[PDB]
Amino acid sequence: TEVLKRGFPGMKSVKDMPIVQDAPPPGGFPTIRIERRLGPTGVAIFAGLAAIMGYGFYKLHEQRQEK
Amino acid sequence: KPRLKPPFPAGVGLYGCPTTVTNVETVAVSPTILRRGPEWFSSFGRKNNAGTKLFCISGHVNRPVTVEEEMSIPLKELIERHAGGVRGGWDNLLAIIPGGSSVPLLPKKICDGVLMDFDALKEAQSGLGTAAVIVMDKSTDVIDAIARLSYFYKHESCGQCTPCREGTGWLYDIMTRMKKGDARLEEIDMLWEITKQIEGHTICALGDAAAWPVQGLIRHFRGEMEERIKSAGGKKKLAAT
Ligand code: SF4
Repeated sequence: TEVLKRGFPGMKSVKDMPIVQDAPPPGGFPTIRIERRLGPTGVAIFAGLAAIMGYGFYKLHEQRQEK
Repeated sequence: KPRLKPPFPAGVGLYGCPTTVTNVETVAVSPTILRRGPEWFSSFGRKNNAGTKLFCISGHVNRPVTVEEEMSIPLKELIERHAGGVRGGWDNLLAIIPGGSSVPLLPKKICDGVLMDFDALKEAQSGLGTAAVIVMDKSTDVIDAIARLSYFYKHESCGQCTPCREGTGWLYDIMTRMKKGDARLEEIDMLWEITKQIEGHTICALGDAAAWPVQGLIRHFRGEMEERIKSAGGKKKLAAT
């Protein structure tokens, strides 16, 4: 039965039936990341904000004098 | 088309009347046994195997003959003398069926030493059968011989019961494929399993008569069959590649 299906001419035994399935390639698939993979200094942020605000204050004073 | 036992022919036979069926040879010797004495008849043979027997010797025998001889005589003595020995010499012998066609055959090892007796061939997993000698030499295809015997049995089966009727052709085709080598190793065990299936499961013993020769063939020459099976690959697998 299965000899008529998978067998080949001159097949000597049933143990010689080849099997071709969806199989992993030799050596297995490469590794994959699994776990979770993950800023600015608050002092620097505050310094920049303070500098910008102070420039705005200086502009405000200058424009107030002009007005 | 045979009946089943029970009932027996003596209890119910022809036309429902008591009847005993006998062989020609058994009937013929009776007046001589009666005239010459059961004591004289018992003077020959071993225990429970007394008397003489007519022997038909055929095959590859220098002098084939139908001769009368004392029971329990060795095959080698019975064949070398009164039959001229094996064609090509005793060493050219391959196998011999000592009891016709329904009994298992014997190789050269078993044959050399065993006697022609009911209680000697039986223990050799064979049978005296009809005490008919068939002789095969080394140039003979034993597989072809057994296949032809199976074909004969297939043509001779009456087909009344299922197992024999349906398995004679199966056995013949198995043997025919074996002859060309178009078979596999496990299919030999499959054949033996089928022989076990038929044996002792039918209405009459003709199933046993067909199953037995292949059984002994396998048991004594499985090397030849496997060699043939592999050898077909040298003439069938060359085109498969
Ligand atoms: S064994 Fe075969 S020949 Fe004998 S009765 Fe059954 S079918 Fe007929």
